[PDB]
Amino acid sequence: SHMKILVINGPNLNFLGIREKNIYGNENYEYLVNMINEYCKSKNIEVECYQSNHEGAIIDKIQEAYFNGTDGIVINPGAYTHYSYAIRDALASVSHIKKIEVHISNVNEREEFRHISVTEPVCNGQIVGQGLKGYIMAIDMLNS
Amino acid sequence: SHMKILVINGPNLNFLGIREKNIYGNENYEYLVNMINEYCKSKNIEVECYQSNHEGAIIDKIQEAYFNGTDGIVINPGAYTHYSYAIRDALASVSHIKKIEVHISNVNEREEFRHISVTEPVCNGQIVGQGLKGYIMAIDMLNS
Amino acid sequence: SHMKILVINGPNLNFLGIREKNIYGNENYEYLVNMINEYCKSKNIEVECYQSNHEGAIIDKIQEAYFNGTDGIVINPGAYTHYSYAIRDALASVSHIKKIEVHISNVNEREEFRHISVTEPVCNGQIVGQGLKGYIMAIDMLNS
Repeated sequence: SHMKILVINGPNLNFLGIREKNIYGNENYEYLVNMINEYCKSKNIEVECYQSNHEGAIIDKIQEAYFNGTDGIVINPGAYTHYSYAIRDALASVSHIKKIEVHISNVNEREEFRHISVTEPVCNGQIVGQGLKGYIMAIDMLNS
Repeated sequence: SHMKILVINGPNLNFLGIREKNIYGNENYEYLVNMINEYCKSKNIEVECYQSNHEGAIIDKIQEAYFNGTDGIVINPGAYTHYSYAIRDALASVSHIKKIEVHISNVNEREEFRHISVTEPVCNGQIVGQGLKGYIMAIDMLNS
Repeated sequence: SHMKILVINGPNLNFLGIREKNIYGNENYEYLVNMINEYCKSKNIEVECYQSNHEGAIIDKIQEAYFNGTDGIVINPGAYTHYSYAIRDALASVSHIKKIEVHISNVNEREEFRHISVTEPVCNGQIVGQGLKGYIMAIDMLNS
């Protein structure tokens, strides 16, 4: 491992592929985790993929990254993107971990509330509406 | 059981009756659960009543309804009605489960923030300010 | 004990001192807990200091204060100050426990979202931008 990355997916993203196929595509959460894992293996990057529906469990996981040698975070906060100032403050508290925000869907084409990101101002980049390949694009930003 | 229903109550609604009697009435959470249970028994409806203060535990419970043959959901999200886009997205993710939103109090007579429901647009009906009998009215909408 | 107090700190405040030193100062969460503990001991006040990143765990802890003889609550909700109507409703549900809101930083000098407190209207006083000594000032309001 030249680099250690944590990928966080927020609430509901464990239901990728099996539900709302017209918004987030046909490929499921297991596909996404395995695609990430295999890409990172090919680049000699150590990766952990983590998902939770709990705001507090996401914060706890971000705090643990401060103590375990994490270099970078890829995060899709899901619906928490649009209101969780607590997750924003958790990201700000790990100022020397690089962070990339990812959204699968084109959020600017959906409900007005999805246009707001309270997390983006404390991150180091954002990828929107590129589908599951947005996670690979984020890893490459971290690895560059 | 011709039909299986899940009733979800959100944060603070376990303190019904013992607190804020002038807003939500004199009858407690135990009364509400037993009233639901007994009504459903009389109509040959299988019902589970669930309460949590945790946003993430409510989402987890909604996800479990996708796999256990639930037909309908009655939900009072409590204060999460006014801001939890994560609970809205959980309800949207179970598109073939019918959903009815319930509020005990007349929310339109209270603080301005209580006028907003982020969950109502993904439900199949809403009952407001009818007191505890609003839950029975919701079950009858599901059973019709 | 002439009086029993619960001090609640919300998300991220366990990272006091080690992170964001220019915003919240150089002294850490362990320092704050011990300073509180020792002050209360000197005044014959029984105190418990509690922290969690979980909104639902904070609500659960507030509910438990209704049954264990708590007289007063000092609360710094952290980022939840700016949006958690569920924590506001938990505080309102314990109407005979006195409550003081504390913020370490001068929130009126920071991002616009930090100017909003959804919890302050159901409390009995607020202390802003006095640093860690704001917690001692809150205990003295409760003890007066």
